[PDB]
Amino acid sequence: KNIVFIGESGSGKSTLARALAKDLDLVFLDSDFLIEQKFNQKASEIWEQYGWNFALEQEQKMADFFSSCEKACIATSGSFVNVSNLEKAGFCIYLKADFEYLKKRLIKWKKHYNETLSKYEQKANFILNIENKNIDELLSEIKKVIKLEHHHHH
Amino acid sequence: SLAKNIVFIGESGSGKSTLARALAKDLDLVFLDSDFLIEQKFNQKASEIWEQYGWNFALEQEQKMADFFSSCEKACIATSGSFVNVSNLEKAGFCIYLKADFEYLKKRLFPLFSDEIKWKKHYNETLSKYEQKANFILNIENKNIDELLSEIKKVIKL
Ligand SMILES: [Cl-]
Repeated sequence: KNIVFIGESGSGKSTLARALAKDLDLVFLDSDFLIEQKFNQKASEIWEQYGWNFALEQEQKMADFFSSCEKACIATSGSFVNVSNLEKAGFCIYLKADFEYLKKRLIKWKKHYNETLSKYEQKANFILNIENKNIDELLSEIKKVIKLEHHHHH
Repeated sequence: SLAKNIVFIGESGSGKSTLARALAKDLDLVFLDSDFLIEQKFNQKASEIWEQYGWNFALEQEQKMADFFSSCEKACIATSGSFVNVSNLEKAGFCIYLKADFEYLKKRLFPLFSDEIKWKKHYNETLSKYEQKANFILNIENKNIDELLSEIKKVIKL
């Protein structure tokens, strides 16, 4: 019983998760924030100091942590998609947009983006096309989807 | 055991945030700081929330945070100064009470005589609650972080 936002950098996961957490009265968890608070260091500095393997392990620990808790609204990192069984974090909302759209709101990245699109679509409980929508439109659509979930029945 | 988390409890000034973060790094656990989590949710200092919503809403937010701690696992948790008043706080995990006397905490910082008696009274009362709920009681007075981490690590192992 978590709401879990997944998608690529630039998709607005942090902004949406926070607002929704406040509206639905849930615990707001931001993956990058939690990692940075633990290490007292920016995420990129963590990656550079400890190596990609350590960094990925931290991402996995965050994913496992998300799968353990309840009543949270979670913004996941750009690495979440690659962890083991990421759909177990809760009800997943994929914030979908094309590469050019995401790029403007922020190479190897394109490679990552191309190969990861299918994983997001598979893990999503709900796919939300975010292009050209303001925050209130997005929140409205998400709140409807959550109400539909909690209507069946519960 | 079946304790899911390490939970630091005690008054403000007892060093819960610093020790929980340090231990989280050393034992490779998730670091959760109650006040940080509340502030990132409302984008407001935890104090300003007391003023905008009811004191009852604030206690409700503190209770929801406690529920959350009781739900998760493999975290190292710095609880707030209100945590001791929540219900079923033992469900949060292995509780470590960071103990210090009033005089000491006053150093690690109520302009009126009356306000200080009130504060001391409050302190005295919560003292028995902390020592009640603690799985390990750690006096922090005049001890540096490496000494505190060493004592905690030993206790965890046992
Ligand atoms: Cl503190």
